[PDB]
Amino acid sequence: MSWLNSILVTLTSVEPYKVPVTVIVTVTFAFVCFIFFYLLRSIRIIYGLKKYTRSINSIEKSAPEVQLEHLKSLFQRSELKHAWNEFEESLHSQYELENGEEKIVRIRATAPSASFFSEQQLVDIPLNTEFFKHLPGILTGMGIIGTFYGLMIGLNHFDPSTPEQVSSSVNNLLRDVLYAFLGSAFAIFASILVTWLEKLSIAKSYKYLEKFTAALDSLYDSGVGEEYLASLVKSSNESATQARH
Amino acid sequence: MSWLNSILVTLTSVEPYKVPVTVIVTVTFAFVCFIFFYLLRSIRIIYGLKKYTRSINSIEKSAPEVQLEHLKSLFQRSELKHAWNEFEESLHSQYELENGEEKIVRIRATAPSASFFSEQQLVDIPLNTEFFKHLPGILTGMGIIGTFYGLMIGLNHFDPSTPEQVSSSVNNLLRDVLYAFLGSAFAIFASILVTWLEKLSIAKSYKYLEKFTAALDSLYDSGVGEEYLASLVKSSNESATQARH
Amino acid sequence: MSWLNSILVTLTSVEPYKVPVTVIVTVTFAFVCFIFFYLLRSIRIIYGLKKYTRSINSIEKSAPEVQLEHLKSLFQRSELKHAWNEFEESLHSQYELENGEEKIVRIRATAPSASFFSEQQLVDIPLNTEFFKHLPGILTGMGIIGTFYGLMIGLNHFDPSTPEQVSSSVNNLLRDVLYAFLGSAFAIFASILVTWLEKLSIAKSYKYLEKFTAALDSLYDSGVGEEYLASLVKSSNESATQARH
Amino acid sequence: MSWLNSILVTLTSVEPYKVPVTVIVTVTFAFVCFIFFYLLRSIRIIYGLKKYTRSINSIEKSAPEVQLEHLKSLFQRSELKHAWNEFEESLHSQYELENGEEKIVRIRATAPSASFFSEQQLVDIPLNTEFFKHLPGILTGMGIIGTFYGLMIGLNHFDPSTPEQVSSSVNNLLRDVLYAFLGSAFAIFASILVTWLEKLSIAKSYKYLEKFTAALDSLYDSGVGEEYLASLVKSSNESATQARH
Amino acid sequence: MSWLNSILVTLTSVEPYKVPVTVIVTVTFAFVCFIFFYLLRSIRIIYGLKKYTRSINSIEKSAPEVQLEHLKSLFQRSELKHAWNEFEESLHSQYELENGEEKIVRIRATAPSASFFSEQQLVDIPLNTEFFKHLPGILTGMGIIGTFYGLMIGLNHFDPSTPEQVSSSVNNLLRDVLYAFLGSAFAIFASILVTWLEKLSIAKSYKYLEKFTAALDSLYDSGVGEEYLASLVKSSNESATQARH
Amino acid sequence: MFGNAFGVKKRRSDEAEKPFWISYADLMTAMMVLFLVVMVASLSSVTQRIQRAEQGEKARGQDISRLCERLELHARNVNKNIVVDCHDNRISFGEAGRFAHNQFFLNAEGQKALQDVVPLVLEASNSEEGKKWFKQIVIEGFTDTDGSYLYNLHLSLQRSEWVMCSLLDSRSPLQKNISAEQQLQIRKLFLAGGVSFNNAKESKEASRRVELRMQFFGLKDKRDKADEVDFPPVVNKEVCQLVMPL
Amino acid sequence: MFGNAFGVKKRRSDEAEKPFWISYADLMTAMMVLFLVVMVASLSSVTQRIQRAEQGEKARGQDISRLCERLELHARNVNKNIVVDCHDNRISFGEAGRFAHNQFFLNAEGQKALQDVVPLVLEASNSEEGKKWFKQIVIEGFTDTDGSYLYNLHLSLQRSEWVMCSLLDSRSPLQKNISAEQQLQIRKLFLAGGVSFNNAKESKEASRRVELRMQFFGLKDKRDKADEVDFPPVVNKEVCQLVMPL
Ligand SMILES: CCCCCCCCCCCCCCCCCC(=O)OC[C@H](COP(=O)([O-])OCC(O)COP(=O)([O-])OC[C@@H](COC(=O)CCCCCCCCCCCCCCCCC)OC(=O)CCCCCCCCCCCCCCCCC)OC(=O)CCCCCCCCCCCCCCCCC
Ligand SMILES: CCCCCCCCCCCCCCCCCC(=O)OC[C@H](COP(=O)([O-])OCC(O)COP(=O)([O-])OC[C@@H](COC(=O)CCCCCCCCCCCCCCCCC)OC(=O)CCCCCCCCCCCCCCCCC)OC(=O)CCCCCCCCCCCCCCCCC
Ligand SMILES: CCCCCCCC/C=C\CCCCCCCC(=O)OC[C@H](COP(=O)(O)OCCN)OC(=O)CCCCCCC/C=C\CCCCCCCC
Ligand SMILES: CCCCCCCC/C=C\CCCCCCCC(=O)OC[C@H](COP(=O)(O)OCCN)OC(=O)CCCCCCC/C=C\CCCCCCCC
Ligand SMILES: [Ca+2]
Ligand SMILES: [Ca+2]
Ligand SMILES: [Ca+2]
Ligand SMILES: [Ca+2]
Ligand SMILES: [Ca+2]
Repeated sequence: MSWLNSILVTLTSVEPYKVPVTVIVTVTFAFVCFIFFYLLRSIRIIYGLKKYTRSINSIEKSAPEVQLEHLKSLFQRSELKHAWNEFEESLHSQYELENGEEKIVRIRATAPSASFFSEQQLVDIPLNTEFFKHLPGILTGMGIIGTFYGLMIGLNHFDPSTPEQVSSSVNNLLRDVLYAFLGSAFAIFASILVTWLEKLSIAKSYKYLEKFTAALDSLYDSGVGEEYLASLVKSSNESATQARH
Repeated sequence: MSWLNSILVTLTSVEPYKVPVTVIVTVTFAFVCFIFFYLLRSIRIIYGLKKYTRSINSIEKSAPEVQLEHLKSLFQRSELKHAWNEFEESLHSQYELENGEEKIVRIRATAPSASFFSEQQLVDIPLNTEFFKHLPGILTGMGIIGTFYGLMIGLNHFDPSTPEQVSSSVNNLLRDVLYAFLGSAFAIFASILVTWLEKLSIAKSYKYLEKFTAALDSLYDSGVGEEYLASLVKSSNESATQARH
Repeated sequence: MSWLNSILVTLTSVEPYKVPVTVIVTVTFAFVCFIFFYLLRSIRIIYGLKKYTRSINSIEKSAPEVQLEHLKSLFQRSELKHAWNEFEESLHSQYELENGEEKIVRIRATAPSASFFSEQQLVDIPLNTEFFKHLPGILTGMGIIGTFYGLMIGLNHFDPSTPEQVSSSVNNLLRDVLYAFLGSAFAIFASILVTWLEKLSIAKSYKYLEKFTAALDSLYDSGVGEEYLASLVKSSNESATQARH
Repeated sequence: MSWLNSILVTLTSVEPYKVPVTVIVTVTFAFVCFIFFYLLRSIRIIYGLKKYTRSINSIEKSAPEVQLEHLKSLFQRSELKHAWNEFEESLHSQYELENGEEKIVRIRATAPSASFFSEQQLVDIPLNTEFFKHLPGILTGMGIIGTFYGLMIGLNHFDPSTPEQVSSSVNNLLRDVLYAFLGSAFAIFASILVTWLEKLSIAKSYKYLEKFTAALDSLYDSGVGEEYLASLVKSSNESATQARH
Repeated sequence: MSWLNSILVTLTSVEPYKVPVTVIVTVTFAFVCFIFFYLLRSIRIIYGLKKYTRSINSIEKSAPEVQLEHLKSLFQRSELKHAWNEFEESLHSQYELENGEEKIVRIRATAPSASFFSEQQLVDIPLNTEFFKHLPGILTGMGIIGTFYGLMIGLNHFDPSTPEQVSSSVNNLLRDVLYAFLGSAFAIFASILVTWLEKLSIAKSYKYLEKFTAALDSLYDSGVGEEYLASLVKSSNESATQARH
Repeated sequence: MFGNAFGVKKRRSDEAEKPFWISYADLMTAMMVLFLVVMVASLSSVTQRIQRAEQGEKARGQDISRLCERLELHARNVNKNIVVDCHDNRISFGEAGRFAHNQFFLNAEGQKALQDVVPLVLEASNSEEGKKWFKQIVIEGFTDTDGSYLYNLHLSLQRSEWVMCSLLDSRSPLQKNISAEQQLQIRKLFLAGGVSFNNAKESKEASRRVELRMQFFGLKDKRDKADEVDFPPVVNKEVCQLVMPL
Repeated sequence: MFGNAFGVKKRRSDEAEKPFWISYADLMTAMMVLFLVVMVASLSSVTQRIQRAEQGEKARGQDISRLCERLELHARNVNKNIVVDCHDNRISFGEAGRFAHNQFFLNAEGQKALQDVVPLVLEASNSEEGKKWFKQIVIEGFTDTDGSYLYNLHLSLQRSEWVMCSLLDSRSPLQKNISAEQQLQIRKLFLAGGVSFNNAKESKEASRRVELRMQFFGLKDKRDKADEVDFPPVVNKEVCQLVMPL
């Protein structure tokens, strides 16, 4: 086809230096996007999680109402605001009669706080980890495309007619592939760096999210339903005995 | 063997340009199918999720019966119609005897909204993610098939058997290799482009489905079984007390 | 030792054509095994799921008992017979005293139908997806082994002891490389085709299984435990006043 | 550097035939370790699962106490013993006065049998699949390493001083490339054979574990808690009526 | 661009032997980091898990209060303190009034210990398994960068201007190829060794974590809620009979 | 027991593809193609250099053979006693080149043939083959192995000097026949060599002889002004040094 | 309400590397190696004749250099006047070899150096290196382009004849230190004759000199036995025929 020859001569007419610069610029823009949307975002997330954990650890000995109010005032970021609202829906306040009034004496947990302050909600959705975990593969592919493009440029211009032409064509082909591999090696180095930074950041985000949910779990005791069932069984036995008495 | 030699002469008889053309055409067809069946479909899903989230936020402060009717009328697409029916089954309606009749005073949640408006049913199955997450690998493998078959053509033509016609053999080999690498580079470019598009779309779909389920989860409060158990325990204690009195 | 040289004489003694033929035959046999044990099985599973959904979407207006015997007689298949038995165990039948006897008035779902008609029990284990998802790698490995063995044959044949024998030796070695690449190219083409069909079959099977379980989920309503607890709380509250009166 | 040359002389000093021998022996040792630690254990696990399924299917029509004793004596492997203890304590035995002592009349299932006889517990951990699924890549990597090492030996010992020295060095290079091809072919063959055997074994293990847990799941019925709550509600209503009467 | 030309001329003038030295230094640093941050930590984790398991197995036949005190002492001076605290919250202590004092007669499990002593928080996060499963690929990327760069240098230097210069060009090219192969062989050997080591250690870690959480589960029995419900049902029936009598 | 059976599932993020073995495979695909291309290009180039050198040497030999053939044909056309041997690039004299004891001059036929062959050599060097390959001509003296060695050497060297004079003596017909440019060219071409003693077959008649041979540029030889010694234009006539009473 | 808390979920089990990519990297590396080694073998095969010829040329150069270094070492040890140019195989007697205008003799040092170096060069030629690569010795003559041509030619010819006389004249000091076999070897290894023109030196006094320039067999010559001739034993002493009193 003449279309294939036309697109080939169009593609391979670009200067061989424009392949490495294109690969480097594209990989660098992808790296800057990664830094801004994932690395900095995850650093802010970890800082906020540490600060929230410090705040929660400071109301361990407070009254249930006071610490509930403190936690309600603490959580204002939208994702953690909704997470706290659902978690507080999960908490079961136990009332007792003092001075002829119903007041909270103890707050019990029915679900772990990780059910609401989950890894997805607080880390995965904010960091777009469903996308950013595939970025190293994209960078590697861009480097590979750069190398193949440089090789194609070198091969299109090869002239095997005369030995001097053969030598010059070999030199030009190697030079074009060397440019392209400069771009590709930059792409692979950036892929390695992105892999390391991403995996470290996600591991630390999960670590401090676990610490945050651990701080939230320590405030409230679980196992209230079994206690209620035991109380019902005891009440039934006592009711039978008291009926006879 | 006559069969294998016939197979080779049949394969290598094709014009070398038809190899990159076939790879490019089929890979472009795969890309078009990806756009039609995954990308535009995911865009429609995201827009629908955003519109449904907007609709749910408008009934935050309405009566539970009015909220229920509005949500029943809102969800009419098949998979969300089924999801809403199941979710409404999960909701617990608390009745009180008011003005001689039973009226719904509060609707309580028993399961998260994500349990029925799941990522699978609403995103992964309509988008056929079980197939499309493997499409980039298929595209790269198609490029690899083009690479082998093009180098097979090139090696087939290389048989000069005469010093005069060595230049023609080298030229034909370079042309066939150029075709093979053009096909492979296009296939790799399309594979990384598909990876970009599908992972970005799936991340956005999960993000907005999370927002939708969070909007649904804020309508109804959970923890009603524990309240019922607490009521039963208190009832047993006051029952013994009332019996003695 | 001399053992290595002896075996290398043994292996590299076969004709170069016998290797692509062996690769093609074994890869075609594995492809036929894939088509028989996997593709036709997945097609039969999909059509069975479609047929089962139609019947369930047909008893949606029948009396709960009649529905129950219709579903019991419908499911005659070891995996689905067991899944139906377990699902029926998960259903809670409600009895009310009518005409002096206990008759089923309503059947309630306590677990989703996918907990028993799950993907592993109905698709993954019947299709041996734990094996067949790794078949393309096996096919490509067979092709690579064939290519390597053909390369050993070609390299054993290559021996330009004279300056005038260099062109003939190079051409013959390139022909042997052509044979080996033929084996590899066929194996990789078959692997890509198998991957495409296998992923598409999984996507279709999962979609139709979701439709089937959604049909089953629609027959029965959940929330029976919360209703029972609300009834118990109401009964205790009424019983206090009953005792007083 | 002097260090690099010393390393090259030390590494290259080994005989060329010791690299294919090393690759073949190391790959064969890895294959034998795979056979002993994965394949034989998987075969033993599958045979035990089939025998246990036959024993469970034989004990279907016995009294609950006899079934419990038979199943307790059946499972003696440490993982099976732990799984059976957990499953048995998850089973709910219903006692009825017949007629002066507590007798077990029915045993109910409050959890799936696969929750304790799970794939992780019974197949994945004993088979060390977390290591053995990466073995074929290790085998192919050792093939690649042998290729590189053999060529290093061939290249370092190249002696261009004299024309017959050149001829002998070229012959050594050709033998080294043939050796590298042989080692790579053997490594890839053993890798794909390990992959085939491993995936077939793991699929059969999952199939027979599913059959075994289905056999256990058939012995006992679920939904005991909902039945208890229904009994409690009916008892409350009947107690109100009985108090009035 | 002048900068690109300067970069190309400086990268072409690099001594061929420096590339393998850089590969070796970087891969050795990565291996030392792997040993320090993953292998030694995994060994420590495994030893600690075995020590914990032996400590738990020493209180199989002890009184429940003594068991609880021993476990609290065992996990209190550790990083598993909060996991143990949550697990003990999930434990239901049954009380009986003996000698006028409320004493713990039995402890019942309401959740598996794997839900608190999870794999992520005990193995994956400490070992950074998210990153270290990518380290073999990182080493492979370093190897390919070094190899391609060295082979490009070798081909750039290879240019026989006259047939009398063929011997020297061949010798120098073989030396450069030897350097590139050295780099790649070291990098791929370290990749395979890292894969083997960290897969084996992660398998051992999972095995011993399972032994630990199984020792935790062996202490306490489950199913107390169904027993409480059965007691409530019996008490209701007996209360009706008691009222009549 | 207090949990909900309708809980979230599929909590499984897909693992990303490992990209580095893909990069290794594709970069070795490019490198393999590069090595194949360099293989075929280098083999073709080296073979082309080898065949180019072979055919250049053959063309130089063919040009030398053509020059010798045309020079021998011209020699036959001019006068028949000339003996030209293309196999060793030597022009000899069949019988006119003989010499007797205590004799240092050719006979009348010898002098005539010596005068006749000069314009033929000038024409041969003039032609394209001469410009491409023709070196200067040396004169070799031959004498029997008998008698006094110094006597034989002096006699043969005197023969060579007399031949050179007859080439360039003013009284010789060549000087009055040739021009200044032809004289300068003769000065550039004709040189005096050594004395050889190739005595064989016990034939003193043919042993004591003088013949002229032409040399040729090699394929690798270079033409430059340093070797091109330019004689100044003739300002005075030349009289020979060996006088007749000797 | 009645969910199972003991329902377990499979871990995050990351899949292994796809075997196709590592196998493809292995295959591509193997192909790259195959093409490299086939290029190496093919290039070493096509040029093996050229390699062997170049090795033989280098060996000939080494042998010639060793022989020349041995000869110049002998010259340095014995007589300071004899200076040897191993770069272009020249024996020079610069100070002792100056020739004044219109005379063909030399001072005492010229003869001392010549009759001293001849036995040393004979000993060098008699060695295995000499018996393998040493041909006869050419006496070099130099003339200028000024004045009458034939006078300069006669002067150079007389200088060469005087050199040969001095090598092989009766009563010469060399003749008292020689044997018959050595005299025969000198007769065989020496030819007197040869003239040249050059402008590579800044002074005309330099052209008034004599030099010894030995030349060697080519690689493909290899000492053709038929070229060698023979001389009879000396029956009477040689007598120089140049005018010594002048
Ligand atoms: C020649 C150039 C090559 C071009 C490219 C290759 C060929 C074309 C690719 C085919 C895909 C496009 C077809 C779309 C047309 C209409 C379909 C439609 O409307 O619904 C689509 C459907 C819509 O689904 P939905 O909207 O959710 O459902 C409602 C619809 O109404 C849908 O429900 P429904 O009510 O309509 O039900 C119908 C359903 C019924 O489904 C069932 O009941 C069960 C289905 C079981 C699935 C098993 C697969 C089919 C088995 C056939 C086996 C044939 C063997 C092939 C060759 C073997 C020997 C060579 O059937 C299907 O829709 C099946 C899926 C269609 C794909 C199968 C193509 C069959 C034609 C054969 C083509 C021949 C060329 C082969 C080339 C290679 C060799 C030379 O789309 C999807 O499900 C999404 C995936 C789309 C696939 C895109 C493919 C990517 C591109 C890959 C390129 C090549 C791959 C590399 C391998 C080759 C070797 C190297
Ligand atoms: C002889 C050298 C020759 C070779 C040179 C090249 C090396 C190539 C090797 C390839 C990779 C092998 C590395 C294996 C070990 C790493 C595994 C790991 O996760 O370690 C655990 C460990 C942290 O986890 P852990 O065990 O729990 O540690 C306790 C925590 O510190 C405390 O516990 P926590 O969790 O509560 O802590 C809070 C947490 C949470 O805080 C956060 O917010 C962190 C989350 C995001 C992290 C943001 C950090 C961004 C840093 C920017 C770049 C810095 C350097 C990059 C170097 C590459 C550039 C050439 O904070 C952190 O984790 C921050 C620590 C991470 C920063 C590490 C220090 C920076 C460089 C190390 C200095 C030593 C020099 C060695 C050689 C330098 C290379 C030339 O991380 C390290 O300390 C790793 C450092 C070891 C050397 C790393 C070398 C960088 C590799 C990048 C690839 C190079 C590509 C070339 C780029 C060119 C592009 C054109
Ligand atoms: C962390 C990397 C992970 C794996 C990478 C694999 C290998 C890739 C790398 C690298 C090149 C080898 C490193 C050499 C360092 C030596 C520096 C030194 O001591 O001297 C300082 C030097 C003086 O020496 P020269 O004058 O250049 O000597 C010339 C002799 N012919 O001056 C300087 O200031 C530094 C000059 C830098 C030289 C090397 C540049 C390498 C940079 C990046 C490498 C990236 C991969 C290569 C891709 C190439 C594609 C075109
Ligand atoms: C089910 C297989 C799974 C995957 C398969 C991929 C491998 C693809 C390859 C290859 C083709 C094998 C060649 C044919 C097999 C034997 C048929 C046969 O009868 O051949 C005859 C011939 C006898 O000929 P003669 O009578 O002596 O004289 C003839 C002179 N012209 O027999 C042979 O040479 C024997 C061939 C060897 C068979 C082994 C094949 C192994 C394949 C792959 C594994 C890698 C090998 C590594 C060995 C390492 C040893 C420590
Ligand atoms: Ca707590
Ligand atoms: Ca809510
Ligand atoms: Ca339902
Ligand atoms: Ca059951
Ligand atoms: Ca237990």
